[PDB]
Amino acid sequence: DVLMTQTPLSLPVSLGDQASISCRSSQSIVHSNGNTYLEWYLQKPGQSPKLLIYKVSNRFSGVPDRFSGSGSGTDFTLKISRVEAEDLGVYYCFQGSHGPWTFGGGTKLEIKRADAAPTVSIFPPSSEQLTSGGASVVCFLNNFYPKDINVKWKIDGSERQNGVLNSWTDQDSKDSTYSMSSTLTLTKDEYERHNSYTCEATHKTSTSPIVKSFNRNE
Amino acid sequence: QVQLQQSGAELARPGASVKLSCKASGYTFTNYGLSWVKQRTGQGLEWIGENHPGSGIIYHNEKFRGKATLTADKSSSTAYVQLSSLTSEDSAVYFCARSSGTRGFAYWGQGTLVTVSAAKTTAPSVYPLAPVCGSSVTLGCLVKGYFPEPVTLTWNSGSLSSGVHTFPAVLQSDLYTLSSSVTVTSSTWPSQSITCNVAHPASSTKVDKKIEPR
Ligand SMILES: NC(=O)[C@@H]1CCCN1
Repeated sequence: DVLMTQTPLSLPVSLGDQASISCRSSQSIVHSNGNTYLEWYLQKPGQSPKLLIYKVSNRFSGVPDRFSGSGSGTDFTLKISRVEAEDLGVYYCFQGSHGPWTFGGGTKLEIKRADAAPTVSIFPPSSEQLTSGGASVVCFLNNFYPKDINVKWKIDGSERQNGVLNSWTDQDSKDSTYSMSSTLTLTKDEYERHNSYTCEATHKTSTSPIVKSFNRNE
Repeated sequence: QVQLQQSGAELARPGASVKLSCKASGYTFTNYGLSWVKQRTGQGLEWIGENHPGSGIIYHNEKFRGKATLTADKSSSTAYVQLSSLTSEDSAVYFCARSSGTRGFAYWGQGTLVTVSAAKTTAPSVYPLAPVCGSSVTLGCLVKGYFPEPVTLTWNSGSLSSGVHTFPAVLQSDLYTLSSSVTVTSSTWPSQSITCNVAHPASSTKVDKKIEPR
């Protein structure tokens, strides 16, 4: 099978800047009929893939002229001029020349924006959940950049390392930020045996952790 | 108006099969190829196979020998893929795509999520996330302990969307948990109701949670 290797794997690029994506094939991808079926596709977060370019460098109708392709032999390049937020997602090359047809592994395009501190919010368990014997404390770390961040939980001042469940969004093109949810779950019984619950977010935008907390007796 | 409309999410069992549908409209079904493309969670794309509904020709991928059979009903302009001998790692989103010799995969269906698991369908619990003492206010909903994906979550029936963050579901044991936050002007809430609306098609569950202050 034709191996299609994309570099870089991850591509942070500022708004308005140019980006280039390389797609190398383990072998030639000229079909017997003379055509080179090298195509480029963009998959935005949570969407179906979109055709950008076919036969190496023909732009598909409806695709902005900012996308263009080149290459020959075993190295093909997608260029993005004047990157826009809507361009973020994963770019795939694809060969439809030799069986089986194969995609590249994909290139993650990230919008590189100004650093943004997380907006941190904390939420106690609902009474409804307590009824089932479990108790979830939720922390939102919203609209931060870059994606690198850590969340830590503390109960009555001491670090709690079990019961934690974390979820990370993909980058939001609305403002090129990331968000993250952390849920700390324990038994209702243990939840009621403590007073203070704290989540702490550590991010490059602050020398000190960002702290949000509540007391059950507040 | 070219459209490829795919069937809804599936829960398939290990060792079993599932048939996916892809109904074409807005063009002549039998004038183009039709490919299926698979995509695993946090993984890239993979071509499964192609059939030409006009001629009945099938382009095969040996990697899917005994795992995929492609058919088509010319009458209803609908393409099918039968995925068999399923295992857990066949869990993926499956797309259909109109496939032309001039341009390639120019049009794609919206994708069908296929979960392969022996776990039972479980309805979600939906819990309100009411803020505590701490210019804008952020509220949320916690959607806990459901299976399989997907759920849909909206705020005030879709009216609020600009301040919303919905997070990807995380699987723990055989149950998913998801959360969603909504940020609004401190003047809006609580002097204005904010409600998260959750649907879990697999269990025909709908749940509303009005966010009330503590
Ligand atoms: N034989 C080939 O190279 C291609 C692959 C699928 C059909 N034609």
